[PDB]
Amino acid sequence: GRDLIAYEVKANQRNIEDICICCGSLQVHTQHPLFEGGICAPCKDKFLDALFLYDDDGYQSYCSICCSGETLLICGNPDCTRCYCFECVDSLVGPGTSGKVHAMSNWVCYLCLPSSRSGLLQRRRKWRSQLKAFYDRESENPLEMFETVPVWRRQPVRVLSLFEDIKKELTSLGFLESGSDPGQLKHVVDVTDTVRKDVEEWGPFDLVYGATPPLGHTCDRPPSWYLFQFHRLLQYARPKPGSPGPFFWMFVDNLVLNKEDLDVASRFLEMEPVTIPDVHGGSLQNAVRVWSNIPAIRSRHWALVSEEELSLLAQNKQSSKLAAKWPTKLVKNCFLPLREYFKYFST
Amino acid sequence: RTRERLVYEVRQKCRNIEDICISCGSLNVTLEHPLFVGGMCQNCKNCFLECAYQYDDDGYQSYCTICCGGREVLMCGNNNCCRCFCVECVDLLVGPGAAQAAIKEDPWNCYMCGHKGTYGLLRRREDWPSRLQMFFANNHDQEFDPPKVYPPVPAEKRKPIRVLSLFDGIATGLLVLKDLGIQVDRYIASEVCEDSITVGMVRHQGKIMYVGDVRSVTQKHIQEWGPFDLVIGGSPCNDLSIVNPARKGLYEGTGRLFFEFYRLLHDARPKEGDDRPFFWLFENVVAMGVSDKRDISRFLESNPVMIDAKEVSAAHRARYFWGNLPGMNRPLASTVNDKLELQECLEHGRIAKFSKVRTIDQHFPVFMNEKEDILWCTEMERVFGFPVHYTDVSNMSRLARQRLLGRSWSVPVIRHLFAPLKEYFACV
Amino acid sequence: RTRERLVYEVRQKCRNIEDICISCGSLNVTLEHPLFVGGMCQNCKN
Ligand SMILES: Nc1ncnc2c1ncn2[C@@H]1O[C@H](CSCC[C@H](N)C(=O)O)[C@@H](O)[C@H]1O
Ligand SMILES: [Zn+2]
Ligand SMILES: [Zn+2]
Ligand SMILES: [Zn+2]
Ligand SMILES: [Zn+2]
Ligand SMILES: [Zn+2]
Ligand SMILES: [Zn+2]
Ligand SMILES: [Zn+2]
Repeated sequence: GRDLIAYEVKANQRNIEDICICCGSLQVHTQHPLFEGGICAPCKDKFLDALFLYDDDGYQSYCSICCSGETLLICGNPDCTRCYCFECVDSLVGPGTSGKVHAMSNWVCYLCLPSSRSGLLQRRRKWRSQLKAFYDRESENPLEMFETVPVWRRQPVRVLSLFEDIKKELTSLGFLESGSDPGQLKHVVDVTDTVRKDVEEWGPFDLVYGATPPLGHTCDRPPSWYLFQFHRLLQYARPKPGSPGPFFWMFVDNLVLNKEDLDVASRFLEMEPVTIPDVHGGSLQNAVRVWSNIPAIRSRHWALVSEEELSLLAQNKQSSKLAAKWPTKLVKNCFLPLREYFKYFST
Repeated sequence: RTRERLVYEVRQKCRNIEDICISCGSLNVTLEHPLFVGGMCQNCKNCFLECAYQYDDDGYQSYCTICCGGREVLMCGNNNCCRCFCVECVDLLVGPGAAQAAIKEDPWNCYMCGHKGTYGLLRRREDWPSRLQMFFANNHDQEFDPPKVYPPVPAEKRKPIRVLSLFDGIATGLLVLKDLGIQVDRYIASEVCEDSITVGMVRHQGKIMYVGDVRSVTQKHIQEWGPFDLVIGGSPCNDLSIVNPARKGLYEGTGRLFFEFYRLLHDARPKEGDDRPFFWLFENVVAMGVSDKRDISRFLESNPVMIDAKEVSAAHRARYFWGNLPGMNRPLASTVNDKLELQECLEHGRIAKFSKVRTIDQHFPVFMNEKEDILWCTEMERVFGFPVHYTDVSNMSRLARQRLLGRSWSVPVIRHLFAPLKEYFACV
Repeated sequence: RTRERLVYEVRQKCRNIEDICISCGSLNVTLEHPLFVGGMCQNCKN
């Protein structure tokens, strides 16, 4: 009972930490990370699932407190993706607040501004850290996971992109500047002569990207060679040990290296490939295999797409007379969580 | 053909022979040819790096010595010489009528073995072994920084060495460490072939903690098996060499396994700021591709050192060594225990015609009792400097056991490399 | 159960058998087991 808590806390003088704010359950597995209160075990699982899930346009997919995508309130800060739901705002903040908020249309959310008086819902201090610690202790098999950066503490992102220029993509994601002459991305075609001294001369980097080519071969050098060159220059672009700043890396395959070379690649990048298809009408138009550390890269995986169907796709697309196009839209949305880590701007 | 026109122009004293690449007739002269007189373009340098130490099943060279190509080659009749001179180069440097008349000469010596030494258009440059040694220091196309030199730890503070040996084989690395008297805390060795496992188990008395395949080993394994002080390894050269008749690829199979060594090297390397002494040795064979060699040098971030075992042992075992072991460059010294003649490595009752051996016409090197015979397996152990009867552990065939011995590192070479590690780790 | 998961992790060569108590799977390894290979916690000693 979401509505009952307003009696339970006020009349029964009961701590918010003893009840689940996300649904109204009285048995809590732990406390809620972002806001003051407990949280029960299915809601904990639901939260961890939805955690870094965003939408295609840019904003967070589910309701930041309870992870309800059914109803959504968009915050009016260009540097805040946090979207809410009505049931929470009236349940936790008093009986007629979500409609007023909806009628404002210039409403900063709780995490944006706390200055506004709140009925019951209190914002936890330091909550970025609390979120990280929550994921650490509460996720089964936790992963490479970095604390979310406060918005004023968000610097522009330094990208190395090997064998494929991502300037166009990430600029369209507002991550890179259209008005700058000093480029904030360093595209390299040929890495063959490159030394560790050279990658260090080019500056430190925040994001490293590298991808195998599509089926129309620009060169005959085998698809394993790109993977291994990526691994090397990746080990070069790693930040000096002791660095708290967030370093990421993302390798992409356009179905061009076989299962044997794929097994080798899975070993060397120390996780299993994430397949991200293009399905139109139910039909598999295209697909791409990824390795990266980027948050919620692994929950985009589609275990429905079998390996035999990908072999059939590779055979059908090799035998066509069409020139090969980079599948921009498949890996485009796989950079959205870096919004919460790095400086955005879009005119 | 353009080659031949250019040499025609040279014999008129209109062009210097040193201003023309004698291998392929290119005008892009950057280098001088190391053995003979003439220039040397860079494509012919890459072809010379790949092809010079390639030998057929015959035991003689796969291609011509001059141009590393050619059409039909002329094999040398001198003893222990394996060089070949193709007909097209002898049409130039000796004359268009002297190749045909030199074929008719039944005791025919080649021009590196010619007792006279000087000829009309071709003359042999004098310090050619010195220039052959300098030719691999001439490989500065891959320019890198020198390996970081760590200051020596005092003798009272030294500890037993810990070795991660990938592609162990018959445990040559641990054996050479025990020959030097270095205390070995532990010796982790990944290996797949059962026979080599068994050789190491018996000869090193269960000390080696054996593992499975190199590919299965994760970074978690590397961390949990203690900090490693010395990581050693060598890629398979069965498929990588031109000696195997079945060369379907070049860096299928073997290439993958090099990257397994690369990965576990980065897993076993201490962090920046951790200044503890750490060392690593990779080994490969010289008859390899240039772009292959480049990719290896670039991944391992170092200039290779070629080391031929002829300087110390009774075989022609020229191998590349990448690494950071101190004094990897310094010249090889052969102790009195090492046998520089083949005849000393033979059994009693046997007399060798050769002084050095080529193990993969004269395919079988030994004249015993007026009969041609293979080296015995225990002699092949003696040729590489192994202890006597080193591989007679299990009931294995002679062909398999010879094949098990022929892949192995040369023991006095690896002693020469591992010797300055005594300065860093404890002794027995 | 937990000790069976532990031994599973040992046969993958991610953990030594001498760093675990083979009797009950305790991580509090003070002693070595006298007869066989493995550690030994104090409760298992008693
Ligand atoms: N995947 C693999 N893992 C471990 N060893 C392998 C392997 N594939 C091949 N090998 C073995 O590694 C060796 C290649 S070279 C071995 C030379 C070794 N230094 C010695 O002195 O014996 C061969 O014995 C080969 O059988
Ligand atoms: Zn709940
Ligand atoms: Zn909600
Ligand atoms: Zn907001
Ligand atoms: Zn040339
Ligand atoms: Zn020739
Ligand atoms: Zn000769
Ligand atoms: Zn116990």
